[PDB]
Amino acid sequence: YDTFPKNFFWGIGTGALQVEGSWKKDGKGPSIWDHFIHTHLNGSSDSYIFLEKDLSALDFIGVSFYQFSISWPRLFPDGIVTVANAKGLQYYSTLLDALVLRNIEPIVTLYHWDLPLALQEKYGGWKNDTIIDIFNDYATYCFQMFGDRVKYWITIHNPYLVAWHGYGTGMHAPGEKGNLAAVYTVGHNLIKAHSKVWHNYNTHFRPHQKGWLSITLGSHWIEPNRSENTMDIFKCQQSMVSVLGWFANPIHGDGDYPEGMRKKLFSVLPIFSEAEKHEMRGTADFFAFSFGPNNFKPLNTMAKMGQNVSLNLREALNWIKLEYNNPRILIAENGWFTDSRVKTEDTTAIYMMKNFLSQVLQAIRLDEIRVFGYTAWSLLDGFEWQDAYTIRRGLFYVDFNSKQKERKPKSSAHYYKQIIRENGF
Amino acid sequence: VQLVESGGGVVQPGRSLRLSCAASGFTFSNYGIHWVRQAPGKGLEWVAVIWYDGSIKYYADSVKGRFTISRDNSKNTLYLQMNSLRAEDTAVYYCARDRAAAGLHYYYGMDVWGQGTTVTVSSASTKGPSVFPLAPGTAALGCLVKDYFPEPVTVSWNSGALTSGVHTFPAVLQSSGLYSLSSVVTVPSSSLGTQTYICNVNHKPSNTKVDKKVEPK
Amino acid sequence: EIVLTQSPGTLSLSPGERATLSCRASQSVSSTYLAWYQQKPGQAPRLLIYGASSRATGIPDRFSGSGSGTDFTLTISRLEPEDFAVYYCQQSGSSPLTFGGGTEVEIKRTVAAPSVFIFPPSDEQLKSGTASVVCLLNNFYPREANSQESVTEQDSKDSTYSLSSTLTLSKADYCEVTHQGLSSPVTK
Ligand SMILES: *[C@@H]1O[C@H](CO)[C@@H](O)[C@H](O)[C@H]1NC(C)=O
Ligand SMILES: *[C@@H]1O[C@H](CO)[C@@H](O)[C@H](O)[C@H]1NC(C)=O
Repeated sequence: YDTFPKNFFWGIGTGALQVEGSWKKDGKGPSIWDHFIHTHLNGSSDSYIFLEKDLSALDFIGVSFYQFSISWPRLFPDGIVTVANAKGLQYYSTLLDALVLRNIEPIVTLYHWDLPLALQEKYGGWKNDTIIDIFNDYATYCFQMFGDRVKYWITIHNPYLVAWHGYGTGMHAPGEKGNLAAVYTVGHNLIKAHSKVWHNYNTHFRPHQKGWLSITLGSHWIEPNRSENTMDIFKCQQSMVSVLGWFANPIHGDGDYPEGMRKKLFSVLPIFSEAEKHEMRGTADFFAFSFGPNNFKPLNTMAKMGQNVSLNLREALNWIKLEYNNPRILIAENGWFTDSRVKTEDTTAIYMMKNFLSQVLQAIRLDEIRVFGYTAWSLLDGFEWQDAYTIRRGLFYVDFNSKQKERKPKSSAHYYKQIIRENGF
Repeated sequence: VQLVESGGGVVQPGRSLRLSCAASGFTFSNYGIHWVRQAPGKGLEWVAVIWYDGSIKYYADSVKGRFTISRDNSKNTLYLQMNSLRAEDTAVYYCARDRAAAGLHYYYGMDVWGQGTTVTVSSASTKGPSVFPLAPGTAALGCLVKDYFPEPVTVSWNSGALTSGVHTFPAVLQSSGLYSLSSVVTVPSSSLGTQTYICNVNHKPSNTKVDKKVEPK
Repeated sequence: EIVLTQSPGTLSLSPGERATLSCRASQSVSSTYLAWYQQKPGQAPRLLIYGASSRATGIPDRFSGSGSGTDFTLTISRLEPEDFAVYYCQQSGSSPLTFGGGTEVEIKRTVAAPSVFIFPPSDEQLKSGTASVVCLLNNFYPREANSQESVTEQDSKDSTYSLSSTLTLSKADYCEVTHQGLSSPVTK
């Protein structure tokens, strides 16, 4: 009962921008976040130069899998896929080689919010539909280069935030704000880019490689203000559809946006053609779900419809099961954060992990939901977007002030290691 | 590499029956096993699945809560325990191995299948068949097998030494709840009276062997 | 749940022809979870294709798989005698896992007319207290033609069916056939 099922995929994850550092190094092009940090707000975890140290941390914890992201501007400084930066290509190939040697399966994310600055300047980034084809070129290059030792792929990490914080609130790069059409045009392009990459993979790479490709959709959970009030519940459903349903319906559903959304955003939300509806759907090989701090904080992140934000991971999983025909689910990101001043005794992180892991096991055994994997979020402390170093998400502690930047396991790291050994608690 | 379905038979409507499947030639505990059933004349219908350690089980709606899938890895056996049976449950049950082995990240598929085990759900008793002849450029003659249960009936002609032209038909189930079929052959009209036609009907359940000779009238 | 609907129910083609089988799902599913199966009369199913397009072990190149979202297609480029059977699509993407109706690929041939032979009941059966009258159609094509019926499988040798309808009258008693091959209805 308390132990997880046999053959359960345990893993940890990171993002390129958060941990890599070396933003100028070896001919890497600047990203929109690079520009954003200089304009609106070092070296972080220095993973680029301390790759061996990260691998030791992975070894220590005992994870069966590792999720990282490839920096698009580190491969192609100008965005366009012509001649890749050879030093950057070796780093990601070395990492994959490193992981295969220690039987650790990689999950590779093509896009973790670091759009090359060149593309944003020249075309307006995800506002232009031109970059759908450029993104496909980038994805194509990656499947050719890394696909023989990669079985798991994620095209875009949390497209909701990319579109909403990037163009709705301005809290994320590129910092655009005040045009709701831009928000939804960006979401349209993100969805289309993902579908095109999936079709590309399915046709050209799947027969030889036989991998699994998805998109990581993040969300929050909401509970009614009055437990039985049906109107409250209806408002909750709207909140869920506004975040999760926006991308999940086109991709895991009928190929079109939620009906509620189409009425509400009549002259703003773009229209999918009938041909497009067929091509958008069925383009994810699993349901990659993100349930973390990015979808809960700050309070302008989501529309609550005046209801109660909730951290019920179990209920969220049931929502996916009911709305999206009970799919296989991988927890693409899960965890919480601590204050920067908390170094190694992160008791809250252990509680949080224990809280969340118990809910996942509940969902498998009691609710018959096919969650086959779990990615604990943040291998090491890094640069947490607008929050920078004010918060900490890692299992391993990193002193940014120190030149050495050694990875020091926290209580959560020892706990997660324990959890994997016992495959439960 | 094989799977063997066992425990099939006859069950009174509403009564309970247990099935078993035996596996050999591969590491049993590394695979998930399905149960798939097929009613006579109908399509494949998924029943249930069990995975590697035996703790994870999924079922189809139609059979949900009545059937219980289980496995014993030390014994290399998987079981399907079915209760509160109905007429619709009368079908052939297969155990199928799923290709998606542990730690492999393979796509799902049922690659290894067993021969099957037939389960009939009825309250009638084991009664042997009655054989009545069907009398005749070419001409036809036959044998009619009537009022037998259960389903398995074997028909031959002249102890197996006549087959070209033979058309043994699949059984049909009549209002009484018993099975009936006919076996027919077509031979040269001139041949009659120069050749002796004997139809062999074997029904192992009723331990009844009948050799019938068919004459024209 | 995901309902898979197969079309057409029956496909009639000659050997060396291309066959195109279709499978539609009520809800969208990843190609990764779609499999095709082949089943011959009296045999257990055989896995042909897994993950929408991948051929199973020992499966020849003539079999292809494709499709995405709600539409999937099985294609046999050049039909062979061994190929004629029934095909089922299956999906594991959603739980519960489901199978399609099935598509039967039969052998198309020159229209052949049936031979009708009617057999009146035997004496022993008559004595018993029940009477069965049997109408039999021999070697005809196609199949499309109280009484209960029974039809055989497509003949390996001449690619035809045979059907036997049985009428079960009472203790005291006291057969028109219609088919394309026949210019006019044949009564016996
Ligand atoms: C996007 O850039 C392309 C290339 O210059 C141009 O043709 C198009 O009009 C631009 N569209 C937007 C939306 O900026
Ligand atoms: C909402 O949930 C909070 C925190 O769990 C709880 O304290 C509060 O009473 C709830 N409010 C309503 C209106 O349900």
